[PDB]
Amino acid sequence: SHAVKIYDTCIGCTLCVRACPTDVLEMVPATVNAAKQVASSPRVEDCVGCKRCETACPTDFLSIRVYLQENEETQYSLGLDLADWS
Amino acid sequence: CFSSQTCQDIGDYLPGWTGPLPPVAYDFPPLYPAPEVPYTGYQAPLKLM
Amino acid sequence: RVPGGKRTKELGLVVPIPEEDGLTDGQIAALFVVALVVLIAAVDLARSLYFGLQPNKFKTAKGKGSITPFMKRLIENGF
Amino acid sequence: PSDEEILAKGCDIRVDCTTKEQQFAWAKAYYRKYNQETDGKDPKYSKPSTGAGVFRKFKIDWPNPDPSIPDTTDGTYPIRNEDFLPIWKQQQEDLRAKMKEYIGREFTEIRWIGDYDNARSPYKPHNGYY
Amino acid sequence: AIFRYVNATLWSKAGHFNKALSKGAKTTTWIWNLHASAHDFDIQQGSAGLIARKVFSSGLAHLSLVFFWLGGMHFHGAYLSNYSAWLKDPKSVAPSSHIAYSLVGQDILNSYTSQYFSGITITSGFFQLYRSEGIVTQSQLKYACAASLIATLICLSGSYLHMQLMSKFTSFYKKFQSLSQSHLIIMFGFGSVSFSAHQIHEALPINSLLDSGIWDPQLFSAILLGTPSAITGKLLNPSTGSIFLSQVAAHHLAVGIVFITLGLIKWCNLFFSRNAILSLRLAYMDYHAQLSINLAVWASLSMVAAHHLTEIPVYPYESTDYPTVLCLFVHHACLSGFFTVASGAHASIFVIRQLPTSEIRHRDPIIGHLIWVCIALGLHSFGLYCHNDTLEALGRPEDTFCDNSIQLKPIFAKQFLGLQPGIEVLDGKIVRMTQELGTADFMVHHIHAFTIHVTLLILLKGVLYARNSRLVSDKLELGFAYPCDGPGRGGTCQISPWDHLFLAVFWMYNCLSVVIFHYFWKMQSDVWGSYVHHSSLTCSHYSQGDFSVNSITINGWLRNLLWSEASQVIQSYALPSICSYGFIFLAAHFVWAFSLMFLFSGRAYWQELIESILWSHHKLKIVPHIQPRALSISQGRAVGLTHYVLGGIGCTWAFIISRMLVLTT
Ligand code: CLA
Ligand code: CLA
Ligand SMILES: CC1=C(C#C/C(C)=C/C=C/C(C)=C/C=C/C=C(C)/C=C/C=C(C)/C=C/[C@@]23O[C@]2(C)C[C@@H](O)CC3(C)C)C(C)(C)C[C@H](O)C1
Ligand SMILES: CC1=C(/C=C/C(C)=C/C=C/C(C)=C/C=C/C=C(C)/C=C/C=C(C)/C=C/C2=C(C)CCCC2(C)C)C(C)(C)CCC1
Ligand SMILES: CC1=C(C/C=C(\C)CCC[C@H](C)CCC[C@H](C)CCCC(C)C)C(=O)c2ccccc2C1=O
Repeated sequence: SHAVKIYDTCIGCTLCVRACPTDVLEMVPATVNAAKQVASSPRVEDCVGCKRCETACPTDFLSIRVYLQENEETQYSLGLDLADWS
Repeated sequence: CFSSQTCQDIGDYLPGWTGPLPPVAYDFPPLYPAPEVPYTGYQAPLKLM
Repeated sequence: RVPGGKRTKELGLVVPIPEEDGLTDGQIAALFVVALVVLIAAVDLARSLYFGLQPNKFKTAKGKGSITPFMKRLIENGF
Repeated sequence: PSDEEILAKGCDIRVDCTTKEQQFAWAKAYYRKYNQETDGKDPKYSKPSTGAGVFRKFKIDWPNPDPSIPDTTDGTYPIRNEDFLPIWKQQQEDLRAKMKEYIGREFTEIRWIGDYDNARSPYKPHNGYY
Repeated sequence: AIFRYVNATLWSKAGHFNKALSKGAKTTTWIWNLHASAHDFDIQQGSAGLIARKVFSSGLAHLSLVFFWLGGMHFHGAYLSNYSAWLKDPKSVAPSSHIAYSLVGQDILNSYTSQYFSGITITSGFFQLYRSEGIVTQSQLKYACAASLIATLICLSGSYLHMQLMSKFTSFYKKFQSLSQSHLIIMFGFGSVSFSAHQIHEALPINSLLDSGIWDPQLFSAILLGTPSAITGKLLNPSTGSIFLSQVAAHHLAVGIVFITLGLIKWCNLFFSRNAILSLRLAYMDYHAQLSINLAVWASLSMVAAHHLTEIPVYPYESTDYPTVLCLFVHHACLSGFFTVASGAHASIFVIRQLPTSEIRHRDPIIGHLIWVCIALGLHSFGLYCHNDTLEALGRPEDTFCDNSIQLKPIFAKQFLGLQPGIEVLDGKIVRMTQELGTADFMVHHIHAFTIHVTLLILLKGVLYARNSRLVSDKLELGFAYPCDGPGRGGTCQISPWDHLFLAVFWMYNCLSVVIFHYFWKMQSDVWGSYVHHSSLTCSHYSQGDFSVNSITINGWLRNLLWSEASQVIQSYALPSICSYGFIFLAAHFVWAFSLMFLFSGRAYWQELIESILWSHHKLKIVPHIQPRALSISQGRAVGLTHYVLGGIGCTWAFIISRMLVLTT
């Protein structure tokens, strides 16, 4: 699976969460920024690696980073449809 | 009439045909008489012949 | 030969062929014996490379390990 | 001398054949003896099949053959509709004579850049309308 | 109707049409997007009425452009051409309405065409077209040019007017029944009848006089006079080597009558199976659906034109004008391919913007079987060539697929003309000759089928998987032209219908290049050439009939067609006639190679290089406020594709035209 990390530069605009195609991310309460919320990545097992969160991130450099891990590819991260590894 | 049979003539293709026009035994006469003696700027009607 | 080279045809270059093969069956057999020894050693080496180092050996293997005095001197000298 | 004795003596730079001319003479003798100009491939594979007038030899289209392709295998193509050419020449000559008589004067070559008055124009001719 | 709203104020805004370009010129990507979306009237600011306005007015403006081009052609023929010399003696003088300057030694390009004329030999067949039309005077050509210019002005005025005449209530463009009926009865039926009238009344007497040899002004200013009872096409004009123009006029009269009859039966509702097409009628009332259908129709008609303009001779002396016939075939084949890939593109756009038809719901079997047929066709067809190569190299011709060896006879390729035995000749040239099909024709035709099927596979996959797929389920949300969906799910590169076209264009170009090479080599080897003397002639062909013996191997194609026949273009530098063709050969090679830059590289390298370069500009205080950017991914693909196709087409163009020009002169 890929690694989706969030950094404190986050401003809690929720655009990453809204752009998530498989609902990997969710906003959580925080005090670091004025919006009082920061995106989290609890369901990183479903991350496919499309980097749409990264596309939608406003900050100067991304407060959300998706690191691709081709060696640890799973069926959920590969979006397998015709074949099942479960 | 296309591949096994080599039809050389229009008569072969369509029975009873021998030329560009259909084989009608009617000679189409002129609907109106023509001037025996012409005049400058006449442009007599063309003939399909 | 049916040469296809312009220079070969022009200069009459030839590929001379011997009347008898250079090596005999016994010589080829000896070379193949050496090659077989190489192959056995190479299979052993490939197995060793595949399995890598075994740090568990100190638990069961015979002996108490040994470092050559020159290796000890190198270690003391350092890098 | 001759290739047989040249090859019998043989060439060896180390001992006697220190002469490049002798070396290449022996090489030429060996070449003539052991090399062939061509592999000897059958000439048939080089001959054309289509467009050379020898198509019928191969029997490629035997079932319901195409009439337009000549049956002769000599490699020559007859001219299609030969009989019409004399007829066409006669028709065109007859039409030429007919139009010559109809006009009443010799045909005059048209000018690409020239200007001609219309035969029915009401004004006096400037350039002959023909 | 209100023309007070057309002002030049918007001319300097440069991006008003697209709302996404409101933040003008923050980067060079803005310039590129402006150009890319200039003519995408659907996504532009306004309404559906405005979209229709723009579509119709742009069609009229392009009509005016084409009329201007035709008028320029007529003017060049009239004033900058040797049409007079060609008309009096077509064989001796090559057509040339093209003259070059003497700027830098550039006068070398002009070549001997006549005693008093030097220029560039044209290959469009315009001289033959004029001769068929009966145009034999500079005055006639000048008035044709004047008519074309007047039509250009009229079309320009019509576009400008219709930009405001049509309002939001305008609906005449949605009256498909009226549109089709009018086009079928008037534009096609009445048009064909009127052109038959024109032929009968103007071209037939002039052409008959020209065939006879009469050049008298009074004569230039009795149908079926010379045509025998022989079937049309079975007997060519002995003095011109083309179908009788009276037969052509009768054809046009019959075609116009048939079109009028079809329109009238449709008007009377005689056609009954409306329900079988009602689904398409409801679904495909869209701009892009109609554009795709029309593009495919015109592509197929262009291919049929390419085949017929050569196989069936109708223009005077075009049969013996070998460069003309070759160039016409190649040009129309290329247009066929381009318009077919265009039809695929706009089918994909229609699927994206509108609801698709129900054949998309079993798309997996369709594309799966197409994939299988493509694989099997390619394997067999190309592996026969590879087998021939390998076996011939090994020295076993008896094991290869050829007429002498194992032979693959095209049993289904059967005659239908029923022509008489022999060939038709005209002044030392073979105007018409039957093409004899064998193993080489079988193999090349199956190669053609393979390439066509692979191009169709790419286009159909793009069309059917445009809305969604197993990989990505929101491709509809992504749109039509996007680079990817991300590196995820393994990587979603080129999943868009735009990229499917970007690949189908490569495959169409490959198919058309093979088709061009097949036509060129087959015609040179087995059809074209001269003859040496009931009489029997031995026909000396330009390529010496080597297609049937050498085309069976890829090495034969490489040697006897590319290398052997590139002697003219490769050795064209000293020759005044074709030095330009040699230089264009070289430059097209350069451009094709230069395209690989964009086809292989990626955006990020160039963006980083641009930033490193911009460091120095900033250091020296050269600050471009339209910040430089690397070309987008889709733009890089488009640029690479354009340069690739242009370079390949230019190489083929120069090679074939140089060969033909040298051989015929
Ligand atoms: C200044 C350059 C120039 C100009 C202005 C023209 C103008 C014209 N040529 Mg062309 N021509 C040129 C150079 C030029 N030519 C050269 C260098 C040659 C080689 C000798 C020719 C050979 C030639 C022939 C043989 C003919 C013409 C014709 C024409 C007319 C066609 C209308 C037209 O272009 O539509 C616009 C068309 C296009 C934009 C075509 C685009 C796609 C082409 C076909 C792709 C082919 C490859 C391409 C040429 C090179 C790619 C590589 C390159 C980037 C390095 C027009 C008068 C025809 C005619 O009827 O003339 C009266 C004609 O028969 N020309
Ligand atoms: C794989 C697909 C394919 C394609 C795209 C083409 C394309 C072409 N073939 Mg055909 N051809 C095919 C297969 C194909 N062929 C096969 C398998 C054979 C048998 C070896 C032939 C034998 C053949 C000959 C002898 C000739 C052509 C020719 C042609 C041309 C069309 C005109 C014609 O006569 O077609 C005829 C098409 C056929 C005879 C094939 C029929 C369609 C398929 C095979 C039906 C199979 C369906 C079946 C019910 C179920 C199969 C189930 C599966 C699990 C096994 C064109 C280049 C002609 C040509 O122009 O040659 C120069 C020609 O002379 N083909
Ligand atoms: C077992 C046993 C006992 C015993 C015993 C006894 C007496 C055993 C005797 C064994 C004996 C007498 C064994 C000979 C072998 C000969 C060989 C392998 C020769 C190979 C030769 C080779 C491989 C040569 C090959 C070639 O080079 C050649 C020649 C030519 C070259 O062109 C190349 C080649 C490669 C082709 C004890 C001591 C009595 C009691 C104990 O308790 C148990
Ligand atoms: C350019 C070009 C081309 C070509 C084109 C063409 C050539 C087309 C056609 C065109 C045409 C050729 C058209 C036609 C038209 C015609 C018409 C449209 C007509 C109409 C008619 C009418 C309208 C009638 C009227 C009338 C009269 C006469 C009077 C009274 C009666 C009536 C009303 C009936 C192509 C495609 C290749 C593309 C490229 C280039
Ligand atoms: C080279 C390259 C670039 C860099 C190329 C750029 C930025 C193009 C430069 C544009 C110039 C400024 C346009 C002006 C036109 C030329 C300078 C004209 C030259 C004409 C000669 C005859 C002199 C990309 O950005 C790129 C992006 C994605 C895939 C591949 C590539 C790619 O291959």
